[PDB]
Amino acid sequence: MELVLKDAQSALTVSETTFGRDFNEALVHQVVVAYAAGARQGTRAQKTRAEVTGSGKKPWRQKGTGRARSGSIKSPIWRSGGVTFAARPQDHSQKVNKKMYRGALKSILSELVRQDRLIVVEKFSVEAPKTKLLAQKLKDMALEDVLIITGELDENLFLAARNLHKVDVRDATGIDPVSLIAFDKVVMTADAVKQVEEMLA
Amino acid sequence: PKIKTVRGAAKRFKKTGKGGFKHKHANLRHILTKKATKRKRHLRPKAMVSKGDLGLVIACLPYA
Amino acid sequence: MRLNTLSPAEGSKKAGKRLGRGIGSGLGKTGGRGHKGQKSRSGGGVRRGFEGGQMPLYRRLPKFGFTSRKAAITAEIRLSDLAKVEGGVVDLNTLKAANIIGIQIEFAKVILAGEVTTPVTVRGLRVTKGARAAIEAAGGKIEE
Amino acid sequence: ARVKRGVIARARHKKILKQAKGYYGARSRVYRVAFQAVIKAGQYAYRDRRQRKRQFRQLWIARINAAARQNGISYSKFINGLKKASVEIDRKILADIAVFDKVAFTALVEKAKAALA
RNA sequence: AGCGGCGAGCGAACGGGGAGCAGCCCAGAGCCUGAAUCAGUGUGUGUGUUAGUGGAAGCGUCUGGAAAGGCGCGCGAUACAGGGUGACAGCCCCGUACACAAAAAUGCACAUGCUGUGAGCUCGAUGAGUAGGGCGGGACACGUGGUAUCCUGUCUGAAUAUGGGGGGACCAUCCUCCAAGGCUAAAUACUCCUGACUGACCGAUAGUGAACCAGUACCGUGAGGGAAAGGCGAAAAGAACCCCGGCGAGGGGAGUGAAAAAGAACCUGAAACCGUGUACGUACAAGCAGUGGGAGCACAGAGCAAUCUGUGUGACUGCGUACCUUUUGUAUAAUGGGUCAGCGACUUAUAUUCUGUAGCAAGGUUAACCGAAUAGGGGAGCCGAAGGGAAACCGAGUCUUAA
Ligand SMILES: [K+]
Ligand SMILES: [K+]
Ligand SMILES: [K+]
Ligand SMILES: [K+]
Ligand SMILES: [K+]
Ligand SMILES: [K+]
Ligand SMILES: [K+]
Ligand SMILES: [K+]
Ligand SMILES: [K+]
Ligand SMILES: [K+]
Ligand SMILES: [K+]
Ligand SMILES: [K+]
Ligand SMILES: [K+]
Ligand SMILES: [K+]
Ligand SMILES: [K+]
Ligand SMILES: [K+]
Ligand SMILES: [K+]
Ligand SMILES: [K+]
Ligand SMILES: [K+]
Ligand SMILES: [K+]
Ligand SMILES: [K+]
Ligand SMILES: [K+]
Ligand SMILES: [K+]
Ligand SMILES: [K+]
Ligand SMILES: [K+]
Ligand SMILES: [K+]
Ligand SMILES: [Mg+2]
Ligand SMILES: [Mg+2]
Ligand SMILES: [Mg+2]
Ligand SMILES: [Mg+2]
Ligand SMILES: [Mg+2]
Ligand SMILES: [Mg+2]
Ligand SMILES: [Mg+2]
Ligand SMILES: [Mg+2]
Ligand SMILES: [Mg+2]
Ligand SMILES: [Mg+2]
Ligand SMILES: [Mg+2]
Ligand SMILES: [Mg+2]
Ligand SMILES: [Mg+2]
Ligand SMILES: [Mg+2]
Ligand SMILES: [Mg+2]
Ligand SMILES: [Mg+2]
Ligand SMILES: [Mg+2]
Ligand SMILES: [Mg+2]
Ligand SMILES: [Mg+2]
Ligand SMILES: [Mg+2]
Ligand SMILES: [Mg+2]
Ligand SMILES: [Mg+2]
Ligand SMILES: [Mg+2]
Ligand SMILES: [Mg+2]
Ligand SMILES: [Mg+2]
Ligand SMILES: [Mg+2]
Ligand SMILES: [Mg+2]
Ligand SMILES: [Mg+2]
Ligand SMILES: [Mg+2]
Ligand SMILES: [Mg+2]
Ligand SMILES: [Mg+2]
Ligand SMILES: [Mg+2]
Ligand SMILES: [Mg+2]
Ligand SMILES: [Mg+2]
Ligand SMILES: [Mg+2]
Ligand SMILES: [Mg+2]
Ligand SMILES: [Mg+2]
Ligand SMILES: [Mg+2]
Ligand SMILES: [Mg+2]
Ligand SMILES: [Mg+2]
Ligand SMILES: [Mg+2]
Ligand SMILES: [Mg+2]
Ligand SMILES: [Mg+2]
Ligand SMILES: [Mg+2]
Ligand SMILES: [Mg+2]
Ligand SMILES: [Mg+2]
Ligand SMILES: [Mg+2]
Ligand SMILES: [Mg+2]
Ligand SMILES: [Mg+2]
Repeated sequence: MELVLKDAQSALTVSETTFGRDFNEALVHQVVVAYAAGARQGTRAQKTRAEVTGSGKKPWRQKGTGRARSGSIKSPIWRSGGVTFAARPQDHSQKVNKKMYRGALKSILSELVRQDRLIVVEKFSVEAPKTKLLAQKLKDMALEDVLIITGELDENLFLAARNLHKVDVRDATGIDPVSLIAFDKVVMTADAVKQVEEMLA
Repeated sequence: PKIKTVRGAAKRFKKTGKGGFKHKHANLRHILTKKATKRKRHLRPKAMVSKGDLGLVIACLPYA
Repeated sequence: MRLNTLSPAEGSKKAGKRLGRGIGSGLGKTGGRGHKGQKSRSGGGVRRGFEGGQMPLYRRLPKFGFTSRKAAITAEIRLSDLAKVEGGVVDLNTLKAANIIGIQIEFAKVILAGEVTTPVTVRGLRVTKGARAAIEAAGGKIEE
Repeated sequence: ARVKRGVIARARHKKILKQAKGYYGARSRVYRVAFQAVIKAGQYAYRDRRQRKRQFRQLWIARINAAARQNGISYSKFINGLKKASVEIDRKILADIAVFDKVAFTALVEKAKAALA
C-alpha cells in the first residue's frame, strides 16, 4: 500500500494487512469498551448489617407487643440499617486476547486511512519548547484536534503540546485504540509508521 | 473457590470416550452362594450410567 | 468511526434477568421459584447427589480399581509431533525441550495419529506397530 | 450509582390520581384506593363496550314493537315480513324511522304485511 | 495423590515459573598479630523534612440586580491542575508550570576521626538423661490404619565419625545428610497517625452513630445502650419611622433588596390532612360508590341565524359484592394494610457447564512476574487433536476369555 506524505510529497510503502484491512466494528467495540473498563478505579464500599455500628440486642421481644418482629437494629429494612448487598471495592478490568487487541488496532488504522484522518509526514518538530510555536505550526497545517505520533519523543514538542488541550503527543509504542478513535486527526512520522508496522507485524 | 469433587463418586464412576460414565454393578460383594452363576457372570462386566442418573453423576464430578 | 458510533454485534449482549420487579416482567412476586418448599427459600436446596434419602447412586454402587502412579509419568506421542522436535532425533529429552511431553514424564509411546513425512530417528521410546510402519516408510529408524 | 426514586414515583402516582378525578372520598385523593378504583373502572368499561351493543339493540327492538303494534302487527311478524320482502334495513334505522317518519314506517309495515299475505 | 461414620466434608507433596538473595559464630590452643567486620561517639560533604520568594497575558459592546455569558477584536502558555469573585473567567484574585530560599533542629547516604570488637594460617575438637524404645495424648492433608516422620506427660535409654539420622510399615543394598549450641539483611504482614492525589463512591431517612458543641441529650445501679437536628441574601443592606394591641404575642404600612408568598417558624416548597370562595347536584331515598346510557343547569368558543362543540356538574336508568395473600375453592364473617411522603428484598467473588457473539484455529491461551507502560515481554502451565483396560500394558483399537 502507498501512503502519500504531506510535507515531502513522496510515497511510503506500508503493509496492506495493517493499513488496508476491513473495519471489524464488533471487535473494535469490544476492545474500546475493555479499555474504558481498564480505566475504572472501582473504589467504594457500603456497610452491611454486620458493619453498621450498633449492638446485637433484639430491639423488642419476639411476641406480645403487637409490633412486627425485630431482630437487629441493623436490618436493611430499617432506617439507619445496613445496605442489603453492600458494595466492596471491585476490579473492573477485562481480558483482551493479544490477537484481538492487535486486530482491533489494525482495523482502526485502516479505517483512519479510508476516512482520510491519517496524515503522514517526514518530520514533525518545533525549534523551542514554546506553546505558541506549535500552535502556529498546527494552524499552518490546518489542524486543531490532533494526535501526533513520533518515532522518538521530542521533549520540545511534548512541552509545547502540554497546554493545548485538543492536541496530544506520543511515541509509537504508546498508542492506544481510544485515542486513535477520539482525536479528529492523527499525524504520524514516517519513522513512527515503520515502528507501528513492525509492532503489529 | 474451586468446586470440590465428590470423592466418593470419583471412586465409583469413570468417564468414557463419548462422555458417558462406566460403573461397577451392584450385588457382587457377598451373599454369593445362593446366586446363580449366570446372574453373577452378567454382573461382572462394567456398565454405563443410565440417562436418568447422568445428571446426578455429572453434578458430583465437575472435573471428570 | 467515533466513540459514539460504535455498536456491539447483534446477539452479543443479552440483558440479565431481574427478578421481583412487577407483573409485566413475567418474573414478579415469586421470581420463578414457584410456591413454598425448601427450594423457594433463601439459601434453600439440597446438596449434590442427594436423592431424598434413598441410598444415592454414588453409594449404592461399589468402588472399583486403583490409581497407578506409573501412568502419571507415561505419555503418548503423535506422528505429527515427530517433526516438531529440534534436530531430527526424537527421545525423551528432545520431546521435553519441544514441550511435547511434561518435565516429569519417564516413559513415552509413539502412536499412529497424524502423519510423519520426514526421516526421524526414534531413540529410547516405545513405538506402536502402525507407528513403526509409518516412521520406517517415511524413511526413519527406531533404535531401542 | 445510587438511584433516588422520588421524581419517577411522583409521576406515576400523579397519573393514577388524575385518572381518579370525580371519584368519592379517598377514591380521588389516596393513591392506594384510587389505584383500585381506576382498575375497576377500566374493567367495567371493557365489559360495557360489549354491553352497549346489547342495550341499544334492545332499545331499538322495543321501539319497533311499539310502532308496529300502533300499525296493527307485532314485532316478530313485522321482522319476518320484512325478511320475506327482501328488505335489509336494520333495527337502528327502523327505530329511527319509527320515531321520526311515521308515514314511512307505516309504508314499511304495509310492505311486511303484503309479503306475509 | 490421599484422608474420610470412605458420610458430610478435609486436602498435600514432588517437580516447574517468579520476587528477593548472604552468610556466619561458640563448644580451643599455638603462630601471626590488632589486619576484615559490625556497634557507638564526633567531624565534614551532599540530599531531604520542619517557615518561605518570584511567578505570564483583556479590552469594547448587548442582556442583566450583578457578567466570568452573547457578539467583536487582542494577548500568555514548560502555566487551560484546582479554588474564588453579585450567572459559566487561561489573561480580576489565590494559585498552577517553572525557577529559587534556612539562623536553628533533625532523617538518610557517603567521607573522615576516636572507642569497643576482633582478621588470617596451623593443629585439634564436633552439643547425652540426648537419639531410640514402652505407655497416654497431640501435630503432620493423613481420623491407628499396613503408618513412616515430628512434639512430649510418664517409665527408660545408646552409638558417639571404625559412628549416627533419613529415603512413608519392615529388611538388604545404594544414595544422601550430620540432631541433641547459637546469630543473621531482603523479598512478606499491618495503619492509631501525617502529606499529596484519585474515584462510572454517598449527597442530610444517604454517607461515619455523629456534615450541626455526638459518643452529646437521653436511658440504665452498672457493664452498657444511644438519638434527632444542614441551606435568608451577592452583600445584613437583618426591616429607621408610623398605626392596632397589654410600653404584649401577632399584624398592617413604610423602607432595603433583583426578589420579602427570600423576614430570620427564612432556597425550592410535593403529598396526606384542614379551610374560604364560586358552578352544578343533593332532604320519598336502600348496598364496593363505578361503568354504559342520559335530561337539565352553568361556562368558554363558533356561527347571519338555526344552533354546534370543548369544560364542570350529573336528576333518572341497564350492569356491577374492594385489593393482596393463601387456597380445592374467598364479597367472604380467612390474612395484611389508618393515610401520605421517603427507604425497603435474587447480589458480589471465585470455580464449572450450556447458549449467543467475537478472535484465532489442529491448535488456542497465557499466570505470577518484568516493564514507566491497558503496549511489549513472560507459554511455567491449562484445555484440545486417542482410546481401551482395575492395572502392567497395548493402541485405531482395546478389554473380556484358553479362544
Ligand atoms: K496537551
Ligand atoms: K424457575
Ligand atoms: K386531598
Ligand atoms: K453422613
Ligand atoms: K484446601
Ligand atoms: K462581555
Ligand atoms: K478561574
Ligand atoms: K503415624
Ligand atoms: K525418651
Ligand atoms: K548412612
Ligand atoms: K448507632
Ligand atoms: K443516624
Ligand atoms: K424565594
Ligand atoms: K428549607
Ligand atoms: K408554607
Ligand atoms: K312512601
Ligand atoms: K351534560
Ligand atoms: K348507575
Ligand atoms: K396478605
Ligand atoms: K394460609
Ligand atoms: K387454609
Ligand atoms: K381469624
Ligand atoms: K399475611
Ligand atoms: K457462566
Ligand atoms: K464462547
Ligand atoms: K484379546
Ligand atoms: Mg447507613
Ligand atoms: Mg500481556
Ligand atoms: Mg469380592
Ligand atoms: Mg408466569
Ligand atoms: Mg408466598
Ligand atoms: Mg404446597
Ligand atoms: Mg417448589
Ligand atoms: Mg437465611
Ligand atoms: Mg511445558
Ligand atoms: Mg446521586
Ligand atoms: Mg385533590
Ligand atoms: Mg516421591
Ligand atoms: Mg500571577
Ligand atoms: Mg444594562
Ligand atoms: Mg465585562
Ligand atoms: Mg443566581
Ligand atoms: Mg458561581
Ligand atoms: Mg553435631
Ligand atoms: Mg522420644
Ligand atoms: Mg517408633
Ligand atoms: Mg508413641
Ligand atoms: Mg496421636
Ligand atoms: Mg528421629
Ligand atoms: Mg526409617
Ligand atoms: Mg514423606
Ligand atoms: Mg528434637
Ligand atoms: Mg503505607
Ligand atoms: Mg491518610
Ligand atoms: Mg445521618
Ligand atoms: Mg432535602
Ligand atoms: Mg412587632
Ligand atoms: Mg417565590
Ligand atoms: Mg440561590
Ligand atoms: Mg420557603
Ligand atoms: Mg397541596
Ligand atoms: Mg330540589
Ligand atoms: Mg327529592
Ligand atoms: Mg344508605
Ligand atoms: Mg357516557
Ligand atoms: Mg345492581
Ligand atoms: Mg345484579
Ligand atoms: Mg381450607
Ligand atoms: Mg365469588
Ligand atoms: Mg363486613
Ligand atoms: Mg377480610
Ligand atoms: Mg396466617
Ligand atoms: Mg389489620
Ligand atoms: Mg440467582
Ligand atoms: Mg488414554
